[PDB]
Amino acid sequence: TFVFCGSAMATGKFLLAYAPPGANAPKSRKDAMLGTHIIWDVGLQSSCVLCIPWISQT
Amino acid sequence: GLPVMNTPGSNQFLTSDDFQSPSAMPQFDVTPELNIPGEVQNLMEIAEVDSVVPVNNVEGKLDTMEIYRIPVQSGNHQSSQVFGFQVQPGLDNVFKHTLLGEILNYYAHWSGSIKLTFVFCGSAMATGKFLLAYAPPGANAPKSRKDAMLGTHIIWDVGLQSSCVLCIPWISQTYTSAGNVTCWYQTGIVVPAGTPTSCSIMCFVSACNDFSVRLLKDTPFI
Amino acid sequence: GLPVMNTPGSNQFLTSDDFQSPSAMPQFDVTPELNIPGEVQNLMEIAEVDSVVPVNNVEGKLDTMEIYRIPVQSGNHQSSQVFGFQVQPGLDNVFKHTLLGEILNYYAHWSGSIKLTFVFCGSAMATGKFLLAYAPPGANAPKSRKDAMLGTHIIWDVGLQSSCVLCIPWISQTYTSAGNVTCWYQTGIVVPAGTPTSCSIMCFVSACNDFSVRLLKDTPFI
Amino acid sequence: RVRSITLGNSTITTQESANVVVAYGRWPEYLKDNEATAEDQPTQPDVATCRFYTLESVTWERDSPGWWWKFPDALKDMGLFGQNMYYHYLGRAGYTIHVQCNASKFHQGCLMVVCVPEAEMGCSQVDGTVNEHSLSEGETAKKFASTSTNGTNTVQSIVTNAGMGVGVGNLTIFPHQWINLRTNNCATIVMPYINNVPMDNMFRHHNFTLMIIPFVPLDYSSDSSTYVPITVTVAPMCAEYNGLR
Amino acid sequence: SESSIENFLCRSACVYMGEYHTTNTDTSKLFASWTINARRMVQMRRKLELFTYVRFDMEVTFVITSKQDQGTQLGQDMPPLTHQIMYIPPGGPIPKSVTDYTWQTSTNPSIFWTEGNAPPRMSIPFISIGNAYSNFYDGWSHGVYGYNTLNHMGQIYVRHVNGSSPLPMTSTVRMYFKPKHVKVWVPRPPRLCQYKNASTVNFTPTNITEKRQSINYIPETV
Repeated sequence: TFVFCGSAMATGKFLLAYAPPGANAPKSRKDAMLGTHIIWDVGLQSSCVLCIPWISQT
Repeated sequence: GLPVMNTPGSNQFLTSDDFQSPSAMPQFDVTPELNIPGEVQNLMEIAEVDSVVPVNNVEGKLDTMEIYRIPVQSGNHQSSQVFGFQVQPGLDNVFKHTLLGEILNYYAHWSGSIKLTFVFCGSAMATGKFLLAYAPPGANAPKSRKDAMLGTHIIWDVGLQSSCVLCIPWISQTYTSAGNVTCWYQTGIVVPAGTPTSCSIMCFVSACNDFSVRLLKDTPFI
Repeated sequence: GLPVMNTPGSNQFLTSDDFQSPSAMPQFDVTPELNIPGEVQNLMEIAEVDSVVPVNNVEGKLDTMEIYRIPVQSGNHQSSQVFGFQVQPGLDNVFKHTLLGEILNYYAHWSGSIKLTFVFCGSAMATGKFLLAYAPPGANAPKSRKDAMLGTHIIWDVGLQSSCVLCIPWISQTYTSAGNVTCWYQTGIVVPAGTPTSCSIMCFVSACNDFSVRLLKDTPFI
Repeated sequence: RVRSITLGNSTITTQESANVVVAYGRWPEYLKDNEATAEDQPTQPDVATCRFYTLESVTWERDSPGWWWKFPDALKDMGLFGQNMYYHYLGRAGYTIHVQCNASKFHQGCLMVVCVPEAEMGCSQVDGTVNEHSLSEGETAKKFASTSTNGTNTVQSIVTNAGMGVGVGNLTIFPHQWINLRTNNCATIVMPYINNVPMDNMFRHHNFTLMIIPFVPLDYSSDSSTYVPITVTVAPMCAEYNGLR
Repeated sequence: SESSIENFLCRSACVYMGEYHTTNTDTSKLFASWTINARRMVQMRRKLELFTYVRFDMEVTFVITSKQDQGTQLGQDMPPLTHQIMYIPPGGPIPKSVTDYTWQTSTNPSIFWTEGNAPPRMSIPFISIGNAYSNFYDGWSHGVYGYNTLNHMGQIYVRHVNGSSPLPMTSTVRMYFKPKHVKVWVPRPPRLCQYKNASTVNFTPTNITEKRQSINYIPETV
């Protein structure tokens, strides 16, 4: 869960992106847009939620 | 056989006649139709769509985006005019090149009702009041805020509503003999510390369902 | 009597009109029809017949029976190309003068599916394998035996089958933008002692039942 | 009052109070079965074409004329949907486009967001022809200008004529949405596949064009941020290609 | 009712006027030709650009007038003149002289007409392997920007039908064109700038509208 702790007058947009195991991390905003992502407007929502499905260890 | 008699009008070419004609490619089966989205049956479906009015059509800015923005200034000017125009689609420069104006200019007679929408594009901290006034055809435009209050008007608080709507009922065509609309500062705009001072209003025009047109002609623009 | 009015188009001769005409020999009873075998109702009955393709249309042999024979050579060449062409009936030289090509050249638009048959004309002692590969329109022709294997292909063993069949589904007309077909040596040809060394392949083309044509025009050959 | 949406291995977050424009009333769908029964069999990927792709954000400053993108080929480097553009000879698809802003209550401005089919553009030289690079740069946006342009082979990109020779106040005839920083900051447009043939090749034809155009410029005061970011996210819908077997 | 699509588009217009002789020393002045499209008639072009896709049939009527050349020779006694009007579908042979073989191809429909009668007329169906015509194309021909080959509609050619060594004469043809059974898809905004050539959408930047005196100005009421 992500929560924005700014004043109630601030607005803007973030891009939250997820890469699966075995994939490289995106290097730009555009190739992060070309994968799995959500666009988060903090003038509308103060918090965002993500659920990640394939977790194991070594 | 079959005695027959030719009438006047025989063997003439009338440019608007309606007759069956022989096909030059009878043995050709045509491609069947596709169901393409967005089909049109009537031009009044184009005129019932809103489009932005260039209300600020004064010198020096006929080729910029500024032509579309009504300026709201800062400070205390609580009885001055903001804007005013005559409602004359088809003829008047401010309405002439909109989607509604471009259609009406294909016909020599038209009539119906019109819809005007106003939208306030300022910051969410600004508050104030405007007075929107309508004068019918044959009446002079009001000269003050008080006589505009003495006619048909609405008081629009932009701290409560961001948009206002008007429907005008007696529109026809041919020092105008048309109705007019004007806007006045009732209070002035008030802001907190750290917000922009000036701001803008935008106008949208459209037609209402009862609009009719007659006598297709040629348009005067190309 | 009977008031009547002549319309435009009266007393003209339209080359494609369809009117009843007066007979010049009314008192003449015609010979009745005979039931001759082999009657035709439609030109697509001619295009659905196989005909031999001149795949070997290179220099020095455009006037011999050799134009129809694809050469299969002897020895070990088990990754080399045997032949390849683009599938373009009507326009391309190898398909242009067949029974299907000659019909299609009477019409300005056509579309359907096509059938290609390959037949091995060697001795009954010869064995080996070929790889037959199809690339769709908009794709490049394969350059090796391995990337032809990575697409749509069939492996054809001539010691088991003497003939192979292909049906191609998306054919239309207008550095081609058409599909292609290629053939590769998978193994090489193997014979016992006392049999001829070289041999030949033949191609037949035809149309499948769903073939359509439009806009009769004039052919460019006479 | 926040919804969380997952397509594939992607997740984004929107507000449940969103408003959605379905372009002409038509949702996207597959060409059903039997336009071309016999030797025209299609296939559909449905693997990682149905997933959110997020481009780079653009920066809205005080003097920004606008931005435009071409579809497709704004996605020709986007993972699998871009691979399928090279492997297959014909295709088709609809799209869902989300546009979002990040701004405060002390900012102000107004944007039009419009999706225009067949947006054929004019050259800066009247007896000239447009170049392929000047029409698009893929996932990077082209820019409108505030005055009339020059140079060879360039789109004439003065923003009042939108590069098409019309009045820019009349683009509301197309599927569009308004973003007024005062009342909302988001826009969703669902576009179906619109062509005069059922399938087509995806490299030499631009089906539609997404444009974003400020009608009231960004304004701020003393020590607010001097820019506002805009973010675009695209999900392809009901994609379909020619069969390969 | 007058704003329906049929009443707005289905109207006749003169789209081409051409001259041709019976004898000349240029041999291109011996026949007249026209390629069918709706982009060199500026008033029809603009009404057609309000939509993205169109589908219609065509009807063509021909008005033909002749004259003896003022060269020298008088006292003639001539029978009325005959003319041939040939339509070529898309994918047909094009003549290059008036003596060419293509004036006799069985798949080019043709009309034979002699002066004094009613004006000739032919009817062409929707001819396209696509499902609609397009007024706008954001693509490449395969390379020309904005030009797609599905919009081909054919050509018209006109000559005299004399024998050998004819007498000198000059004719003029006017073609009147009319679309019928029309359907349109995806409305667009109206063209605001003047057209510059017949194949592109090129334009010089234009003002949004004309000016007035101030943003408050309303003219004095009568």
